[PDB]
Amino acid sequence: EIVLTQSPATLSLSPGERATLSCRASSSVSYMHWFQQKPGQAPRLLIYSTSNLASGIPARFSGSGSGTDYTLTISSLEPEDFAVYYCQQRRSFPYTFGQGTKLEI
Amino acid sequence: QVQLVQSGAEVKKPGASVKVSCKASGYTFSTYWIEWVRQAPGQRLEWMGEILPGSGQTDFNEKFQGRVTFTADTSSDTAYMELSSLRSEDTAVYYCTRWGYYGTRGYFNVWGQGTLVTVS
Amino acid sequence: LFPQWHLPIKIAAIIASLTFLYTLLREVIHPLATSHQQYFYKIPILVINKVLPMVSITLLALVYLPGVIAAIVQLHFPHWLDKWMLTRKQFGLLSFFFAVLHAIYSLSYPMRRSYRYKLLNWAYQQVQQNKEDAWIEHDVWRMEIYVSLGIVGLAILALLAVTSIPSVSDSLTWREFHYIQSKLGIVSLLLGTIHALIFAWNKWIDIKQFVWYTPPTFMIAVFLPIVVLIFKSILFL
Amino acid sequence: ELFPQWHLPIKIAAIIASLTFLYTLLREVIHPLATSHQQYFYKIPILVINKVLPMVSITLLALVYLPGVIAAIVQLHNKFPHWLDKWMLTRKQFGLLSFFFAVLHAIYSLSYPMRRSYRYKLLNWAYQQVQQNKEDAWIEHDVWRMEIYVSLGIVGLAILALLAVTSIPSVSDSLTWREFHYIQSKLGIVSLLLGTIHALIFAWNKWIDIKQFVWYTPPTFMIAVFLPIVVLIFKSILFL
Amino acid sequence: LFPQWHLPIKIAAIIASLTFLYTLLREVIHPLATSHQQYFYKIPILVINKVLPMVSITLLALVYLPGVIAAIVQLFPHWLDKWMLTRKQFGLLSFFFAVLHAIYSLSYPMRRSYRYKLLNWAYQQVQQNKEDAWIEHDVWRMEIYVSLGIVGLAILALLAVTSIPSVSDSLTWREFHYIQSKLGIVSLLLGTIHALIFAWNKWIDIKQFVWYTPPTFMIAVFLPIVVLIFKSILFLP
Ligand SMILES: CCCCCCCC/C=C/CCCCCCCC(=O)O[C@H](COC(=O)CCCCCCCCCCCCCCC)COP(=O)([O-])OCC[N+](C)(C)C
Ligand SMILES: CCCCCCCC/C=C\CCCCCCCC(=O)O[C@H](COC(=O)CCCCCCCCCCCCCCC)COP(=O)([O-])OCC[N+](C)(C)C
Ligand SMILES: CCCCCCCC/C=C\CCCCCCCC(=O)O[C@H](COC(=O)CCCCCCCCCCCCCCC)COP(=O)([O-])OCC[N+](C)(C)C
Ligand code: HEM
Ligand code: HEM
Ligand code: HEM
Repeated sequence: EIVLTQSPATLSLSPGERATLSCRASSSVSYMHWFQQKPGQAPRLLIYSTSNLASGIPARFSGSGSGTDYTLTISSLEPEDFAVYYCQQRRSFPYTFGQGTKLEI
Repeated sequence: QVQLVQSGAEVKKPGASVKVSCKASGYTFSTYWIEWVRQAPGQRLEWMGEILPGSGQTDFNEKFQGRVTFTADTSSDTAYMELSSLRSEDTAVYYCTRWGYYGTRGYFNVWGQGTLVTVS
Repeated sequence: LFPQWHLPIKIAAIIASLTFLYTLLREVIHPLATSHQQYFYKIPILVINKVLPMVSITLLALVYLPGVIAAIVQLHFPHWLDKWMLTRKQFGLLSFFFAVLHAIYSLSYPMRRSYRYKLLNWAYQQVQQNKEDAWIEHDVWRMEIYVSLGIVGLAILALLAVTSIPSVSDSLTWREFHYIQSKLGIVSLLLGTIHALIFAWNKWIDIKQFVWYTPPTFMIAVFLPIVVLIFKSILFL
Repeated sequence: ELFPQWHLPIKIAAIIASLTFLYTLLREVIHPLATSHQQYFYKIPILVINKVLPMVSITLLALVYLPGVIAAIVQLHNKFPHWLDKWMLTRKQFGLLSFFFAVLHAIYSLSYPMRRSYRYKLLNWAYQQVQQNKEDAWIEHDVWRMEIYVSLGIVGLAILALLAVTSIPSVSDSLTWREFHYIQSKLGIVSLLLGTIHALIFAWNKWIDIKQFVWYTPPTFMIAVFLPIVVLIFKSILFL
Repeated sequence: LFPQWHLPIKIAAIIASLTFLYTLLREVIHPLATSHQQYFYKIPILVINKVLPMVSITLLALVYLPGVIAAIVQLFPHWLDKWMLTRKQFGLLSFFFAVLHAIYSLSYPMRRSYRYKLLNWAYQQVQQNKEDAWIEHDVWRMEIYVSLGIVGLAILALLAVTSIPSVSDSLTWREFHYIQSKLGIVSLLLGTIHALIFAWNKWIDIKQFVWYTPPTFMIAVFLPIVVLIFKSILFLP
């Protein structure tokens, strides 16, 4: 199977700066999907195809990358974006998820 | 409005078996795939399996091949997952998930509320 | 009149019709009885393309079947044996005709509208489930292995049929004629049998092939040629 | 000096081809360019050419059997002149040319899905279907039509191939008169009927369409089957 | 026996083996050695179909080569005569291989590897939000060389039909010479033009050399071009 690794373990980042998350893969993957999860709730789809925002998602979030280097960028950190973020690939038969990246204050 | 409803929390003992249900309302239940995913405390999400209701086509994970099974009832619009030989590491939360696409709008993904299974 | 063509043609009828009513019993009537589905558009081409290959390969086996019997009885002649042995040319010509028809029918599959509609439906279904790769491994090998074998067998049959023109056949010393008529025909029969065997990849162990109690047609088609080839191999070695 | 008996059949066919070419080029290339300017110049090598071979083949096939129909009528209803004799003698060449053009037409028709235009059109159709949230593209009557006329054309080509194989001089000088007459007459009439039915079935519902008249001119399939229908009708009338 | 069918078969076998080894080295081993990719499914069809056209066109060019040499030296040794007495066999083998190449080429859109690629392309086009996928020069190329190849095959078929012994006895010397010379030269010209048109813009491409070796279509059209050029020079000095 394909193993997905997220570089930053945690981000004790100021409430208002920019955030950069990375989801490095280990094999050729065309597209990458980004989800977010808050405690007590199921994961919520955030970005699909690395460049498309889901319906109702604000314009703060953005995505980029190709090959095996995928990046999620947050422009402004309002007091609502403190959660866990996951990355998923849908090329290989076993759809592997990421390990998560907690973001704190 | 598409929705998926699952059963309640379950507590078991090692060596027993567990059954979980997911009922989908809002579309044609016998056309689109349903995926079963598992999340354990302090661990990454784990993709268990996939089923196509209304026909015989079921995809398994290599690790779970031989313990878990998926069944479908079209009349009641329900999908059941049965797991056997429960161990101490099988306590988790199980979700039933479905993807979809809409023209000029994009992709959407729907998850269940999650069923908690514990063993002691 | 054609007095010498009276017997083989009759046989070509009995093999044909009995196949037709068989296929119609497994691809049309059965889906209608259980899980009601029309499936009435397969008769013009799909059903017909399951009758031509069976008649072509059954008549080819009957050419070399008296040959094995003649050797056995000599080690261990009636009128029926001579009547059988005087129709091998007609049997081979009919086999070549039906093989050409089967090849022409098979070559025209992708140009129909049903294939286009199925392709569009498959693309829509694949887009609606977020699956990037639909590629598979063993099916490509399966379908790329036996097409070439069938083409080579058809080429060998065509060469051996070209050899049978009366003007051409008087320029040989009967040794080249015997070689071409025997060895090339045996090789063509073996190639056709192998092509048919490779066509059925893993359906041999499948249980859904038996609709009610009937076996599929590819099991019946390759019964006699296997026996003929086994007997020829025993006699040669 | 070279091929004296093949001069007339080749002189008649070529003209027909010309009379078809400038026709098709006038209906599928010049007209779309004149109104709603669109350059369909890539259809000349294959699409335009494939509308010329079947017409020539079927016309030669009809011309093979017209002289016999004329002769029977002139015998019944009230010696023959020179033109009738030439028509009675050129039949073999007419039939051989018809078979050659039929084989060429079949070979051209068998290779439509190979070209890249089909792939591009399929991709565009799939994208348009996806963007409009349409689930089923199935149509029944068009599939029925396709299957029927494809099968009929294949059977007709097989019959023509058999009747052309039976014309080798070494093969020909091995059969009695009755068998040769049977093969040359009955199989040929059956092949002509099968080709006419194939052409008729190809046009499913375009007979009642008004768009088919591009300016004032009838489509090609109307002219393609005018003579075979007359020949078959006269043969049926003399049969009864 | 076939005492007159030995040298053409030996030459065809040598050419086929060399072409097969060359194509297998170029199209399979190199992608495996660097940037490891399997690509082992191309052997049965995609590799075999790169050998038959080269054998068919090389034997056709060898039919008219002795005629050019005889005119040059005139303006016969043993080698020239033994070359001149094998032209009919060379032409028959060339026709056989041309028909085989056409039949393999006609069955590309039927295999499953085409369907999977089509589905993947459709999914990718949907994902990239690309509305139009039309390209003009590729379509023009495809139409042109397909039509030219079909016409050349038809001319070869007529020329080979003319070779039946019972048919060649009803034609005088002038007609036989005309058919055997002019139509054959026209067919060779059509085949080489087909091969030239097939390579649209790969003549000025650098990645066509796997290590240092030119592609197949460059080698395949060397002898026919020389033969046609010398015929043109000998026609108008
Ligand atoms: C379009 C679909 C249909 C195609 C049709 C094809 C079928 C072609 C024909 C098939 C055989 C049909 C025989 C019909 C019998 C009438 C003839 C006859 O009586 O004489 C026959 C001889 O003559 C022959 O049999 C020679 C066979 C010629 C075949 C051409 C090979 C070219 C390969 C094409 C490449 C195809 C590539 C295709 C790739 C896709 C019988 O002999 P006889 O003279 O009577 O005297 C003997 C006396 N006895 C012993 C009989 C008593
Ligand atoms: C798709 C498009 C389809 C178009 C079809 C077009 C159909 C074409 C129509 C008809 C084909 C007719 C071919 C007749 C040529 C034979 C002439 C002859 O008598 O030579 C004989 C050769 O003896 C032999 O038997 C050798 C066999 C020759 C066959 C090779 C070419 C056949 C093509 C196969 C088709 C491939 C099918 C592949 C199917 C997968 C004589 O022996 P020789 O000693 O060598 O010569 C000197 C002897 N004499 C005469 C001087 C005394
Ligand atoms: C789809 C796959 C299936 C296809 C199956 C194909 C297999 C077909 C099987 C066999 C091929 C048919 C062979 C027919 C033999 C010709 C008859 C004959 O003897 O002519 C002679 C002259 O000879 C000639 O003039 C040259 C022959 C030109 C005829 C062209 C017909 C098409 C040829 C290729 C067909 C395919 C085209 C391929 C195109 C790609 C007659 O001349 P004549 O003196 O005026 O008449 C009196 C003759 N005597 C009595 C005096 C002796
Ligand atoms: C160019 C030549 C040929 C091609 C392209 C070809 C292709 C095919 C195809 C596509 C099928 C699948 C049929 C289906 O799915 O219903 C098939 C099956 C078959 N073929 Fe052919 N074939 C060729 C020649 C031959 C020859 C020469 C023979 C025998 C001598 C033969 C015997 C068979 C048989 C027995 C089957 C089994 C079909 C069944 O049992 O349903 N084929 N071939
Ligand atoms: C394997 C054999 C054959 C095949 C696969 C075949 C297939 C086709 C196809 C695809 C078309 C549509 C042409 C287009 O859309 O431009 C067509 C039309 C036609 N065919 Fe056939 N055909 C075969 C044999 C024949 C024969 C033997 C004849 C006549 C003797 C014939 C006569 C016609 C005619 C007259 C048309 C209509 C021409 C027009 O509309 O301008 N076909 N056929
Ligand atoms: C109906 C007849 C024919 C068709 C449909 C046809 C089709 C094709 C196709 C599809 C290719 C591409 C090969 C590839 O992509 O690997 C090709 C190439 C080629 N063809 Fe044909 N062809 C026909 C007849 C002929 C004839 C009669 C000749 C020569 C006498 C010929 C000589 C060649 C050559 C030399 C190539 C170059 C292939 C290479 O260099 O790899 N073809 N043709």
